[PDB]
Amino acid sequence: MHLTPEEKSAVTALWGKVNVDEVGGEALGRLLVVYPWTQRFFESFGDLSTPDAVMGNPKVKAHGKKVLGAFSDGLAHLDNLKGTFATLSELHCDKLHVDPENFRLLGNVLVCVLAHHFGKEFTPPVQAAYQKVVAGVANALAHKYH
Amino acid sequence: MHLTPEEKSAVTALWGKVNVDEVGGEALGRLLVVYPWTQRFFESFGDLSTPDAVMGNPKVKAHGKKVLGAFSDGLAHLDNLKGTFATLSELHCDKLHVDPENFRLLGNVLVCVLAHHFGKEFTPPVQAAYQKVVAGVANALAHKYH
Amino acid sequence: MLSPADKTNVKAAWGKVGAHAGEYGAEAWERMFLSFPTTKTYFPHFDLSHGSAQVKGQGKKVADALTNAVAHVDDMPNALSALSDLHAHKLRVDPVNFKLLSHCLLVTLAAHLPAEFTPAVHASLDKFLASVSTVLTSKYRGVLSPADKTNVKAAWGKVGAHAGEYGAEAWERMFLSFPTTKTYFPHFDLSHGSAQVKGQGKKVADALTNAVAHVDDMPNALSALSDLHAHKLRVDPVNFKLLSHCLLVTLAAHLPAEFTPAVHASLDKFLASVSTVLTSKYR
Ligand code: HEM
Ligand code: HEM
Ligand code: HEM
Ligand code: HEM
Repeated sequence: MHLTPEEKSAVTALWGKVNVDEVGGEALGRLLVVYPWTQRFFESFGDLSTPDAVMGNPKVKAHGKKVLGAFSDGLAHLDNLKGTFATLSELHCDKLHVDPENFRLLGNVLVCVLAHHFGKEFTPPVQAAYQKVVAGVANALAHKYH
Repeated sequence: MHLTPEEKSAVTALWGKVNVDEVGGEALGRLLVVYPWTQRFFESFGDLSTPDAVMGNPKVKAHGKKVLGAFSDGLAHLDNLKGTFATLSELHCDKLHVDPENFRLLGNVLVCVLAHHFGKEFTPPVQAAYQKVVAGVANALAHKYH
Repeated sequence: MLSPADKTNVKAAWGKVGAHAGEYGAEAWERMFLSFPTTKTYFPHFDLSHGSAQVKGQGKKVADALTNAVAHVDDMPNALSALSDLHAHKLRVDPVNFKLLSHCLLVTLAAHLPAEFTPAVHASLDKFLASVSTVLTSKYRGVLSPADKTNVKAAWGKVGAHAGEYGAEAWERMFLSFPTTKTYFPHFDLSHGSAQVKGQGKKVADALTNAVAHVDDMPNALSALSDLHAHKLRVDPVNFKLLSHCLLVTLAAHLPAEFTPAVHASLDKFLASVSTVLTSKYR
C-alpha cells in the first residue's frame, strides 16, 4: 500500500494515541447498531435488540478488541497489506463466510469513531489518509475470496 | 490484469466476431438511454430527446466507435492495462472531468450488449471472464485520477 | 419512477419469458455466482454446482416472486411484503448484492430475448429490477421512526448557526478523501478556505435545514433540487453516499456529546432518505 510521507506520518501519529480496546468495542458496536443486518454473524453474542444492549455487550466489546488489534498490526506493515492479511482473508471467506462489503462498512464506521473521539485533531487531511488505509485493509481482507 | 490462459482465450475468441463500430454505437447509445444522467457530457451531440434519436445519433455512433476502438486495443494488452491506459486516464480526469463511475456503468452495458448479440454463445463462464476485463479496464481508466 | 410505459414494457418482456421463468431464473443465479464470487458467501449451505436442485429451486422461487411483482407492479410493497420482511429480518443480505443479481438477470434476458430486448425495454427492465430491490431492502432499517425524527432534530438544533461552517467542512473532507467527486466542479477553486467551497457548503446546509424542518414532507420541500440534480447537474447517485459519510464525520468531530450510537444511526438513515429524494427523478 502506498501513501505520501505526509499521509503515513498522520496515520501513525494518531494511532499512537488510540486505545485499541476502547475504540475497537466502539467501532464494532456502532456497526451493529447503524447497519443491523451485520448482526447476522453474531447470533451467539447475546441480545442485540437495542443500541444500549449492543454497546454494553461484553462479547461485542471483546471481539471489537480482537478485530482492531489485528487492524493495528496491519498498520505496522502498510507496504504489504495483502501478504499481511492473507491468512485472515482466507479465514473470513472459507470458514466464516463474511461478505467483504462488511469490511468497507466497518472502515467507515471506524473513521466516524476516530472523528468522534479526537474531534478537531481529526482534520480533513488526516481523514483522507485514514480513508485510504481502511480501503487498503478491506481490499487486503477480500483478496483471497473465491 | 490476471486472467487464466482459458479466460484470456475465451475473451479473444468472441471479440474476433465483434463488429466494433456497430457494437460501440450500440453500447454508448444504450448507456445514454438506460442511465440518462450520462448524457451530461454530450450536450453538443444534437438530439438525445428519445431512445430512437439517441440510437440514431451519428455523433453518438461515432463516439461509440472511438471508445470501443480504444477498448479493442486494450484487449491486446490484458497484462498491462494500467500502462496502456495511463494517458487516457489523465485525460479523462484533468480535461474531460468524467466521473469514473461512468466507466463501470459502460462496462455493464457492454456485457449486456454482448449477451444480446451472441445469445447462447455468451455463456456464464464467458460472461465471468468479460466481467473481469471490464472491471480491469474501469480500474485502469480511473487509476490516474487525483 | 415506473411509468405505465415502463410497466407496459416489463409486462411484454416477462410474458415472453413465460414458462421459462424458472430456467432463466436458475441461469441468472449461476451467472452471478461465477461472475461475483463474493455472493456465494450467502449460500454456504448449498451445493452450488451447475444444475443442482438447490440452485434450480432458488431460481424458480425468485422467478415466481418476480412474476408476482410484474402482476402487481402498482402495488409492489404489498405484493412483496413477506419477502421484504424475510430479507430484512432473517437473511440479512447486504443491499449491494441486489444490484449484482439484477445485472445478471438483465444479461440472462438479453441472451434469451433478442427480439424483445430493445433499448427502451432494457431501460424499463433495469428500472423495474431496481424498484424490486428497493422494496426488498426497505425494512432493513425502515422509514424514519418518531425516535429518528427526534434525534435528527435534536442534533441539527445543536448544529444551529454553525450549519454553514460544518457544510463547508463536509465538502472539504469529501474532495480530499474521495478525489473523483472533484470532477463535478472543474470551475471551482478547491483549495482550503476557498469561498467557492464555503458557498457550496452553506447552500447544502441550508437545504438540509429545510429538510429537517420538513422531515415529514421532504419530497415536496426538496422538489426543485431533485429536478436540478436529475436534469441539469446530473451527478451520479453513488456520490451522495460519499457526501453523507463526510457529513457524518463532520458532525461527529463537532458534537462529542450529541453523537451517540443511536443518534448516529438516525442521522445515517436521515441522510439516506435525503439522498433517495434527491435522486428520485433521475429516471
Ligand atoms: C478490519 C476488519 C477486520 C479484521 C482485521 C478482522 C479480524 C478478525 C480476527 C483477528 C478474528 C479472530 C479469529 C480467531 O480468533 O481465530 C476475526 C473473527 C471473526 N470476524 Fe473478523 N475482522 C474484521 C472484520 C470483520 C467484519 C466486518 C465482520 C462481520 C461483520 C467480521 C466477523 C468475524 C466473525 C464472525 C469472527 C468470528 C467470531 C467468533 O468466533 O464467533 N470480521 N476477525
Ligand atoms: C471503456 C471506457 C472508455 C474508453 C476506452 C474511452 C476512450 C476514449 C478515447 C480514446 C477518447 C479520445 C481522446 C482523444 O481525442 O485523444 C475519449 C474521449 C472522450 N470520452 Fe472516453 N472512453 C471511455 C469511456 C467514457 C465514458 C463512459 C464517457 C462518458 C459517459 C466518456 C467520455 C468522453 C468524452 C466526453 C470524450 C471527448 C469527445 C470529444 O472531444 O469528441 N468516455 N474516450
Ligand atoms: C430481486 C432480488 C431477489 C428476490 C426477488 C429474492 C427472492 C427470494 C425468495 C422468493 C426466496 C425464497 C423464500 C422461501 O424459501 O419461501 C429467497 C431466499 C433467499 N435469498 Fe433472496 N431474492 C433476491 C435477492 C437475493 C440476493 C441478491 C441474495 C444474496 C446474494 C439473496 C439470498 C437469499 C438466500 C440466502 C435465501 C435462502 C435460500 C435457502 O436457504 O433456501 N436473495 N429469495
Ligand atoms: C445531501 C446531498 C445534497 C444536497 C442537499 C445538495 C444541494 C444542492 C444545492 C442547495 C445546490 C445549489 C442550488 C442553487 O444554486 O439554487 C446544489 C448545487 C450543486 N450540487 Fe448538490 N447537493 C447534494 C449533493 C451533491 C453531490 C454529492 C454532488 C456532487 C459530488 C453535488 C453537486 C452539485 C453541483 C455540481 C452543484 C452546482 C455548483 C455551482 O455550479 O454553483 N451535489 N446542490
